[PDB]
Amino acid sequence: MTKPSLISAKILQHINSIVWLQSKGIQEPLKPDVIVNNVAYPPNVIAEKPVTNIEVITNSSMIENTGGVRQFLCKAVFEYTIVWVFSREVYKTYHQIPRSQIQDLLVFCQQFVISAYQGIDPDITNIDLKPSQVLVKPTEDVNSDVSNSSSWSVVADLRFMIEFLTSLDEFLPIDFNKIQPPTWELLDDLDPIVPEQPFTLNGLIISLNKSELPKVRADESDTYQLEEILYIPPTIEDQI
Amino acid sequence: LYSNLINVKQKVISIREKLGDPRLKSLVFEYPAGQLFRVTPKLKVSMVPKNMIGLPLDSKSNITISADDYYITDVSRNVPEAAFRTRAWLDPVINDSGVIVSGINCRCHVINDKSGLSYDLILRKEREVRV
Repeated sequence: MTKPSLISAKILQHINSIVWLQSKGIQEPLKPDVIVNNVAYPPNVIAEKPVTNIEVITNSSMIENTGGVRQFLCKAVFEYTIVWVFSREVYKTYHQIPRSQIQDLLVFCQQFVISAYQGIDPDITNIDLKPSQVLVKPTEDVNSDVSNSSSWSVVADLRFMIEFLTSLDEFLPIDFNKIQPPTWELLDDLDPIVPEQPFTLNGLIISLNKSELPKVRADESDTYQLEEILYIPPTIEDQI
Repeated sequence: LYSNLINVKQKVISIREKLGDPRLKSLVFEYPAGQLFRVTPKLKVSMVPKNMIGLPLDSKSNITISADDYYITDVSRNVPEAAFRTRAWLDPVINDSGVIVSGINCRCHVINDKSGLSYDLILRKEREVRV
């Protein structure tokens, strides 16, 4: 269904049991190493990137015409960036930083997000992985030790290509509450085109014709006689 | 001597605050781990204009930002050097407690230390600020 519920489930699966995310924001942390259980751990942040490549193809075999409202299959790329900052005070050389454990944590998150098909949204039809990039670039302006040497920053991206089912009926003015008012005015004094409304069958009228002897024709009015006009629920009489 | 020179420089610069100019901004640092270090003079600072750049977190991404920096000219050498490795705040407010609520978050981007009796530094604003 809707991408905000899906993205909330995606970040929940991300931080579920794999990555510990101390803060969420676009900024390398300048906090000291975090002390928990008398053990020091590096600062980290997560940047949730805006959803891109939002495309609706209507051209997949996994779209069922249920006959109520037209369904769609939507493709999206959901991009998350996790950054860990390793201070140079404790990590003197590049090779002693725990890059291996970061890669292990990254592959574990990839496996957990891929396996959780039924746990992210029921309407997910495909989840695929783009090749992840791991960078050991320096921090933005974060210095640790004497001489003002830049701290080690380990940056890992996760880009999930995900295909899921949607319908028109899933979107309501409640999810647009802080961006768009319901029932606004048209920008050029035009009328809004109202979509179709689900039609309810609250009466049926049948008018049958008794055709002439050779065969039914149904075009000329003298070749058939009106027999009766039938209202399938008797209560439709005198109502419409 | 260079020892009393920095202190006399602080005393003579303390005249600038007695004159009301709007370029004066209060700078604080967090040099010790948990509490704050405040520069003594309410020194002046200029603003270098903004530039539109990619994200420093990931350069080749859709997210872009504007790098905003401040140019602090007359700052004494009496401040600890290691203070410059910690985040700085321009115009901060201190409550009844030892914490700060509001202020402008900045990090030392580039150090100019050519003069032997004062530092001069440019400090870049954080991408997310309080006020």
